[PDB]
Amino acid sequence: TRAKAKTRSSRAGLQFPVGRVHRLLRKGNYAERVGAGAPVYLAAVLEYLTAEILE
DNA sequence: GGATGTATATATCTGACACGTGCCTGGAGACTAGGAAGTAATCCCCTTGGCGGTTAAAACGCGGGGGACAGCGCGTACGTGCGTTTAAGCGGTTGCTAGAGCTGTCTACGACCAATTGAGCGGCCTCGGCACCGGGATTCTCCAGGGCGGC
Repeated sequence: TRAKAKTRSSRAGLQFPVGRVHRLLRKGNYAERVGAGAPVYLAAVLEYLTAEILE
């Protein structure tokens, strides 16, 4: 009985994809392990910088 | 006749070679899975050598004046030197704490795998808005009749 799946971006209240950023961090040869909050934080920072330049 | 310059020998200092030891990290051997090489098909972009026509950019010439450069004067601000001060540099005290290193335990967090499903990509239908065509309302130019003048 799986629950209703929701995205990690909606959990973090973001528009940038947390899962895509996590996959690019895991396959980008940056470290052996990637923490859970690191793609959330990096997606938030990227979304903020995009918001500043777009405004 | 006395003391000085110089040569050879002996003890000591110092960098380098080899011996010893730990240990831990690289190498040898075996197994396995998947990354990448190779193959075939399809489709679109790039190459080389041409042609035609438009047209705006490039090239050329010439006059002239603005700006780069040289020279000169001048005055000020920086170099130079000396005497004095001062603070850097070294050595030293005295405790406490931060941090590297090592060892040990444990637990939460992230890798991994299977099933699922819902967000991303493409096309299709519809609406908002812009545009094409038909019909009604308003204003401008014109042709003809009436009256007056001349022989």
